[PDB]
Parts: sequence; structure tokens; C-alpha cells
Amino acid sequence: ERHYYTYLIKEEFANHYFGRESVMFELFQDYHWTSLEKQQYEMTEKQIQYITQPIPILHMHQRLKMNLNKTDYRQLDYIYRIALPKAKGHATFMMKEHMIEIVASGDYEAETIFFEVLRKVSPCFLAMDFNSKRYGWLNP
Amino acid sequence: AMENILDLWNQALAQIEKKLSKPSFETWMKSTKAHSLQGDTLTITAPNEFARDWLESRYLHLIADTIYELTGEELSIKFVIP
Repeated sequence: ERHYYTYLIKEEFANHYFGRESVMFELFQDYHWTSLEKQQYEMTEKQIQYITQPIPILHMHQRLKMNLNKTDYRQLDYIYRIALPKAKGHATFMMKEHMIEIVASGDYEAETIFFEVLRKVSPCFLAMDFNSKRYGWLNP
Repeated sequence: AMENILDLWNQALAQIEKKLSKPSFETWMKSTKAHSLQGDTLTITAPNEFARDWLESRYLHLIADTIYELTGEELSIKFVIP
């Protein structure tokens, strides 16, 4: 099972941390996981808010519904859930505020369906799995 | 003096607050603290490495300008973490 936290990074910070994306991964991992003193956590949260963009919810909804048409999917407001053809896998997409969360199982096609919509919306999505230490840009 | 560097940094933050947007001031500047002034070097404590890096990269000129406007002197600005 894969679990990605995906943020839309501002251009200025993407550029600044080009070739140093591990530092952004560590910032995000500190917010989601690391046991930080309350004040360190609050600074980290403020920083994350600053360097990221709000998810364009209505734009995402439109693009998702077009791409998933006649796929095994359902929508529950900001949650999309899909099952791949021929029983090959499953994935959940959740969008809220500045964060997208994806959970996937089976073939890597499962998350790829969502990543393909995202990468056509912007080159600036950074997807990170804090369980497996897999992270990177969704490259168009 | 110990109280004197606090005064200088508080004055510089108050001027910086009149220059920057609220999100930039609150995110990057507001939690900084004076650490030391020795020779030509003013050392400022940033709350974490991420902040240290961005302050060094983006705000050193602004801080140096602010200190120059307040004192008439050029101070080298350095950032450390706790």
C-alpha cells in the first residue's frame, strides 16, 4: 500500500530547492510525523502554508470527472475513489485546503491515474510517501 | 549591553514590519531574536534551519538596509539556529 501527501509548491521555493528536494521532504515529514516541540511544530506549519499554494478545487473536480468518465469511480465531495479494470488495483484521492492525499494498492497504474491529472494541471506538485521515503515532482 | 541589542533588534523588526506583507513578516521575521553583536557582526537566531536558509537567501539585504537606516553603520548579518 502506498500513501502519498502531495502539495502544490510555489514556484519561488521549487526553484530555490531544485536539487535539494530532500530538504522540503524533511520539512513536510516534520509536520506530518516528527515529534517536535509545540513551537517548532507551529513554525513548521506556518512555513508550509507560506511555500505552498491552495489546491484549485473546482479545476481539479472538472479535470478528474473528465478523465475518470466510465471508469469504476465514485465521488464523495472532495474524495475520489477508483478501481482499476481487470481487478488490478485501487486508489483514493482526497483534496483539502493545501494538501492532496492519495492511498493506492495493486498496480502502480492506480496512483498514476491521479498523478497524470495532476501533472497536466501543474508541474509544481511534489508527492511524498513518508512510509517508503519515495518522493519527487510529478513531471509533465 | 544585553538590553541594548534587544532594543536594536526590536527597532529593526518594527521597521521591517512596516516594509513587508503580513504573511512574510509573520512567517520569517517575527520569531527571530538577537543573539550577539561583536565587531562588525550582528548574529540573529532563526527558529529552524528552513527559516535560517530563507532569511540568508532572501532577507539579508533588507535586514542590512534596515540596520544601516537605523544606525548609519553597515553590520554583517549572520543567522544561527537554537
